[PDB]
Amino acid sequence: MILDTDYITEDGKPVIRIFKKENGEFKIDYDRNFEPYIYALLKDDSAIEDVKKITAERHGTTVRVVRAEKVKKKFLGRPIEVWKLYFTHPQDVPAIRDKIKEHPAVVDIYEYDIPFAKRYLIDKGLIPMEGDEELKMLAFDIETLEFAEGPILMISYADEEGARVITWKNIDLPYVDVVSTEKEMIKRFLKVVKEKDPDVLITYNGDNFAFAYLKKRSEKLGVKFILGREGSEPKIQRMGDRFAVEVKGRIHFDLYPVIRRTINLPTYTLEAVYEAIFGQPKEKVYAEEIAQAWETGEGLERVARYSMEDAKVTYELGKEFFPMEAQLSRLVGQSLWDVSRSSTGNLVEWFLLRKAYERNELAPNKPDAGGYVKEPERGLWENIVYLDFRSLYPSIIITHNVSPDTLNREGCEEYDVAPQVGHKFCKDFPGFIPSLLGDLLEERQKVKKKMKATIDPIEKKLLDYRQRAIKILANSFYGYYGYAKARWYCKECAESVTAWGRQYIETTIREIEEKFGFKVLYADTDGFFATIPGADAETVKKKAKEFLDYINAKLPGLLELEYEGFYKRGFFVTKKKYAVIDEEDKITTRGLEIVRRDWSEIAKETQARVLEAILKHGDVEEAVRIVKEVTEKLSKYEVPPEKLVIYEQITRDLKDYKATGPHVAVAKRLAARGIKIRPGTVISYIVLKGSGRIGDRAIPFDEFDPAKHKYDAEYYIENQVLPAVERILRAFGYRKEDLRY
DNA sequence: GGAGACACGGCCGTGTCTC
Ligand code: NA
Repeated sequence: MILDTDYITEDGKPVIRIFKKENGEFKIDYDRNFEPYIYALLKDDSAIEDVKKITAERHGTTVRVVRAEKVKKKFLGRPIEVWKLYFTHPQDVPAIRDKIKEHPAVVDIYEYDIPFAKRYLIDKGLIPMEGDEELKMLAFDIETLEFAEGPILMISYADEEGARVITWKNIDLPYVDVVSTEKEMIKRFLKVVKEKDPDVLITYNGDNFAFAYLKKRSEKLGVKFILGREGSEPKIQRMGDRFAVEVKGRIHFDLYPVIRRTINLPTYTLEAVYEAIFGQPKEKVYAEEIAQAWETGEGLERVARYSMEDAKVTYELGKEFFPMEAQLSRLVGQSLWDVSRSSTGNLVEWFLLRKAYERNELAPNKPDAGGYVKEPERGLWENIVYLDFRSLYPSIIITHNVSPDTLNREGCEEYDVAPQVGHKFCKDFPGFIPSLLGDLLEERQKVKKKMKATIDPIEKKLLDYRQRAIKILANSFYGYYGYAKARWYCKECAESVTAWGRQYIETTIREIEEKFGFKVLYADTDGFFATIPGADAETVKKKAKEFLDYINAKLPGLLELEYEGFYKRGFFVTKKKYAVIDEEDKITTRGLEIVRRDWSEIAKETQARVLEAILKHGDVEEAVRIVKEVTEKLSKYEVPPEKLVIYEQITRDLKDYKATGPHVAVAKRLAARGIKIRPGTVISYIVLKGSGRIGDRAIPFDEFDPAKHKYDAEYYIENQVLPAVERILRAFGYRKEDLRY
């Protein structure tokens, strides 16, 4: 199968490289006659020759329009006549782009920002990750003692053969390979990768830590960090605001971005994520404990176990998600490296671009939400279930032909009109998106049929994934319509789908209350929470599953709902803000928790203690008491200043800042005194009492003296503690005035 | 090419997630 595409430059000409795994072997095929191009709409076709004369400079090399060919395409369901302009190198596009548009005869340009290797996949009809090839995979993690200043203590890895650890101190455990030095540890890990020859290297946050650290130690220790199959090092790319790492010939599959896009929980640690997916706790050994262990030589077995489990948990996490991302890559028609790192929004973009090319539909340029909100029931509810609405929206798009090319169409015999908002949509022909959405579902059902028929357990799990991948993709179109940088953006399309949704949501809530006796506690654009007052947990589950079968029978065709989970209890504050606890006593908040370094520990600690009293123990009055004592204690100067420190990172040169927050005020005073302030530096400040802007009163905690300085009790009460609990407790009829001392 | 989900200090710009 096709694993990735890139290009290389030979004699100024782009050469496409197609990385493949066919018949068990890894091979790189090449293509030398694929040409970059853009499109251009001209006011006057006579001017194409002068447009062909437009030049530009690229590293002092002359860039020009090599060829021009007139082409008839369709733009948003209407014929359009543009000029396809060819070039020599893909790097010519951004050098000459704007001069072609700046030309007075050229109205605009189209398909001018499509990466060359992706353009290739689309145009040649190539689908990555397709077919029957078992890919070999290896997980790995590191343990480290300025970035990459200290040495790497351990490198763990895991696969089918098991999970081992490489360290440079003698640890008597069977899975621990003991090596002489850190350099030889890294070198030993390089051998194992080249020897196992995996197709996929799995990591957790390897884009922003593992690889980069490994680079800088190998940079310092004089090792050439070769993981690429052709002999290259890992390339650290830049994805706008963040970094990312490719390994040529292999697929670096970082689990972190995938997981955040897939599931929803407050803290995205390796243990939390593993606990949410596999329902088993994992011990976390902290960085203060590791240094202590490595320094003395006391507890290196526990540190070595933690590193081994890190590798093993990552591999089995890798085994769960990769097949799904594999399938999404086949549907979208882009590499797993890209699809694994994209937003749901951009997954729909690349799907639509590929389909646009197949139907000869010219792509619109980039520019470069909202929904149902029932006010929830108040207080703490026993035995809650969540049912998902998202499945409604694709069928709504399909049935009502909702598309930008069908919006307010001129001169049709049939129209479906949206409720409330009143937008119209043509019915004489099927829209671009709706017909594509229709086929995604028709394919999903055809997959489900063949799924049940086939009994090969491995292919029964493979076809299960394919169907699941179509669901994630189909469920993304609704959101994509209102996506900010969306090519096929249409606010009317979204409002309309929302409007038509209300009916089915209303009807669903109506049925579940009357025919089944539930009370809906919270309902939003995505789903709703519900219970049966006075009922046992098992009844609720049983009755909920009975409702699912009923409602999906009544809602025509592919109109569906899903049963997501049961929760022992919860409360509900406002839109997208609630908290729940499952039968395993695992708390799950949305839009409430504040577990971040820019909030003080006292605020974090008190909130967590409040969520515990309410959810695990069911004592709201104890939660109120907790906050009362804390606010009393803050004002009496009994809370340790260590719990009051705010950590905040400066992210570029101090001169760049257009607006000064507290941490930028603290940093600028340090810089005025010569003290090192670089991007990445972390200001840890505390707020002293008195007058002035918070920034004027804030000092560094290093410069803090408990005896001399007096922190700002009012600030930590009113701006930190109370804001973190007020909202939660407001859903129980408690106001700020009830919480202060 | 290159997310999003959503806060608060100060007069929307900026930061946090992971490691
Ligand atoms: Na122009």
